[PDB]
Amino acid sequence: TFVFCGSAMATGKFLLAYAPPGANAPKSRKDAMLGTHIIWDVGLQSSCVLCIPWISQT
Amino acid sequence: GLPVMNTPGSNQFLTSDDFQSPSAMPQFDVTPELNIPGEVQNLMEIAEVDSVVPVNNVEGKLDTMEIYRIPVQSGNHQSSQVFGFQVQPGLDNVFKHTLLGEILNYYAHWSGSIKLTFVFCGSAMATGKFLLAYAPPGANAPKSRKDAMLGTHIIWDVGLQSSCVLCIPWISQTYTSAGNVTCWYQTGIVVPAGTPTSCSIMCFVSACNDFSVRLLKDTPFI
Amino acid sequence: GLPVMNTPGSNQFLTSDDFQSPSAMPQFDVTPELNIPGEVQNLMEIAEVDSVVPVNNVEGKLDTMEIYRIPVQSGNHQSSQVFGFQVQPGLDNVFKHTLLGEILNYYAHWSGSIKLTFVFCGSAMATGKFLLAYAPPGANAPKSRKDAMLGTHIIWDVGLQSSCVLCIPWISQTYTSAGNVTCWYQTGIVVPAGTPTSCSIMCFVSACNDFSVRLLKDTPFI
Amino acid sequence: RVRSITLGNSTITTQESANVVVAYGRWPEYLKDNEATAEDQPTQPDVATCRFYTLESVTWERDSPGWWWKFPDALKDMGLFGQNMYYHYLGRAGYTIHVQCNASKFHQGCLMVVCVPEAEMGCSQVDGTVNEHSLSEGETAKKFASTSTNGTNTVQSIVTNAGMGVGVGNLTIFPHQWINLRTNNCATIVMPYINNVPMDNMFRHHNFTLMIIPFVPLDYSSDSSTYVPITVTVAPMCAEYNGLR
Amino acid sequence: SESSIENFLCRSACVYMGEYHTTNTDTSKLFASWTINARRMVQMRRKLELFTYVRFDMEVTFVITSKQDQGTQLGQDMPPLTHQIMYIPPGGPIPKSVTDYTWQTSTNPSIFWTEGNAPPRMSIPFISIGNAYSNFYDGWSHGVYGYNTLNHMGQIYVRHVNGSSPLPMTSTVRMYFKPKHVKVWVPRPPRLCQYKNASTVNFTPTNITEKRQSINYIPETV
Repeated sequence: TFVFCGSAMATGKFLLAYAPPGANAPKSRKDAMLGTHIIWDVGLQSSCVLCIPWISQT
Repeated sequence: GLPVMNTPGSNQFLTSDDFQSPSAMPQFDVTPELNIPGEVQNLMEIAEVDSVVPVNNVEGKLDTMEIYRIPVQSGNHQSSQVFGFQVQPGLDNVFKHTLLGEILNYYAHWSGSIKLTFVFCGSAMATGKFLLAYAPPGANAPKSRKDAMLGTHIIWDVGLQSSCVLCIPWISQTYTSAGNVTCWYQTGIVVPAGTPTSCSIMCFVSACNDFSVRLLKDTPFI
Repeated sequence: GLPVMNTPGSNQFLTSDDFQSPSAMPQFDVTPELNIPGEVQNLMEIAEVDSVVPVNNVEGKLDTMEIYRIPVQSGNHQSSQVFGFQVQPGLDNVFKHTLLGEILNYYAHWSGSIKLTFVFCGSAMATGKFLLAYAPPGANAPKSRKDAMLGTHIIWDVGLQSSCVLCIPWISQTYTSAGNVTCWYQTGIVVPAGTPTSCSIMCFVSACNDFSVRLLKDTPFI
Repeated sequence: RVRSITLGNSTITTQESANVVVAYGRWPEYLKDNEATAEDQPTQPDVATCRFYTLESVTWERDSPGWWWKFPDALKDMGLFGQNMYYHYLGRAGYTIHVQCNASKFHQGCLMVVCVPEAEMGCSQVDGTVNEHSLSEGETAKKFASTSTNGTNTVQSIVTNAGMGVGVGNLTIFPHQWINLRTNNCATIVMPYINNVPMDNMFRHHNFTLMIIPFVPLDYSSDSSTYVPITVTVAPMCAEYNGLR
Repeated sequence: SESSIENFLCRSACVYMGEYHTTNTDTSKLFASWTINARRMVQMRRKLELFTYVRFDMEVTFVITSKQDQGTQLGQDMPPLTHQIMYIPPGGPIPKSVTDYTWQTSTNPSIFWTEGNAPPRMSIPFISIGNAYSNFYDGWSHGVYGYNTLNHMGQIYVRHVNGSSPLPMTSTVRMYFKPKHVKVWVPRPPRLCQYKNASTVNFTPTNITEKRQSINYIPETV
């Protein structure tokens, strides 16, 4: 869960992106847009939620 | 056989006649139709769509985006005019090149009702009041805020509503003999510390369902 | 009597009109029809017949029976190309003068599916394998035996089958933008002692039942 | 009052109070079965074409004329949907486009967001022809200008004529949405596949064009941020290609 | 009712006027030709650009007038003149002289007409392997920007039908064109700038509208 702790007058947009195991991390905003992502407007929502499905260890 | 008699009008070419004609490619089966989205049956479906009015059509800015923005200034000017125009689609420069104006200019007679929408594009901290006034055809435009209050008007608080709507009922065509609309500062705009001072209003025009047109002609623009 | 009015188009001769005409020999009873075998109702009955393709249309042999024979050579060449062409009936030289090509050249638009048959004309002692590969329109022709294997292909063993069949589904007309077909040596040809060394392949083309044509025009050959 | 949406291995977050424009009333769908029964069999990927792709954000400053993108080929480097553009000879698809802003209550401005089919553009030289690079740069946006342009082979990109020779106040005839920083900051447009043939090749034809155009410029005061970011996210819908077997 | 699509588009217009002789020393002045499209008639072009896709049939009527050349020779006694009007579908042979073989191809429909009668007329169906015509194309021909080959509609050619060594004469043809059974898809905004050539959408930047005196100005009421 992500929560924005700014004043109630601030607005803007973030891009939250997820890469699966075995994939490289995106290097730009555009190739992060070309994968799995959500666009988060903090003038509308103060918090965002993500659920990640394939977790194991070594 | 079959005695027959030719009438006047025989063997003439009338440019608007309606007759069956022989096909030059009878043995050709045509491609069947596709169901393409967005089909049109009537031009009044184009005129019932809103489009932005260039209300600020004064010198020096006929080729910029500024032509579309009504300026709201800062400070205390609580009885001055903001804007005013005559409602004359088809003829008047401010309405002439909109989607509604471009259609009406294909016909020599038209009539119906019109819809005007106003939208306030300022910051969410600004508050104030405007007075929107309508004068019918044959009446002079009001000269003050008080006589505009003495006619048909609405008081629009932009701290409560961001948009206002008007429907005008007696529109026809041919020092105008048309109705007019004007806007006045009732209070002035008030802001907190750290917000922009000036701001803008935008106008949208459209037609209402009862609009009719007659006598297709040629348009005067190309 | 009977008031009547002549319309435009009266007393003209339209080359494609369809009117009843007066007979010049009314008192003449015609010979009745005979039931001759082999009657035709439609030109697509001619295009659905196989005909031999001149795949070997290179220099020095455009006037011999050799134009129809694809050469299969002897020895070990088990990754080399045997032949390849683009599938373009009507326009391309190898398909242009067949029974299907000659019909299609009477019409300005056509579309359907096509059938290609390959037949091995060697001795009954010869064995080996070929790889037959199809690339769709908009794709490049394969350059090796391995990337032809990575697409749509069939492996054809001539010691088991003497003939192979292909049906191609998306054919239309207008550095081609058409599909292609290629053939590769998978193994090489193997014979016992006392049999001829070289041999030949033949191609037949035809149309499948769903073939359509439009806009009769004039052919460019006479 | 926040919804969380997952397509594939992607997740984004929107507000449940969103408003959605379905372009002409038509949702996207597959060409059903039997336009071309016999030797025209299609296939559909449905693997990682149905997933959110997020481009780079653009920066809205005080003097920004606008931005435009071409579809497709704004996605020709986007993972699998871009691979399928090279492997297959014909295709088709609809799209869902989300546009979002990040701004405060002390900012102000107004944007039009419009999706225009067949947006054929004019050259800066009247007896000239447009170049392929000047029409698009893929996932990077082209820019409108505030005055009339020059140079060879360039789109004439003065923003009042939108590069098409019309009045820019009349683009509301197309599927569009308004973003007024005062009342909302988001826009969703669902576009179906619109062509005069059922399938087509995806490299030499631009089906539609997404444009974003400020009608009231960004304004701020003393020590607010001097820019506002805009973010675009695209999900392809009901994609379909020619069969390969 | 007058704003329906049929009443707005289905109207006749003169789209081409051409001259041709019976004898000349240029041999291109011996026949007249026209390629069918709706982009060199500026008033029809603009009404057609309000939509993205169109589908219609065509009807063509021909008005033909002749004259003896003022060269020298008088006292003639001539029978009325005959003319041939040939339509070529898309994918047909094009003549290059008036003596060419293509004036006799069985798949080019043709009309034979002699002066004094009613004006000739032919009817062409929707001819396209696509499902609609397009007024706008954001693509490449395969390379020309904005030009797609599905919009081909054919050509018209006109000559005299004399024998050998004819007498000198000059004719003029006017073609009147009319679309019928029309359907349109995806409305667009109206063209605001003047057209510059017949194949592109090129334009010089234009003002949004004309000016007035101030943003408050309303003219004095009568």
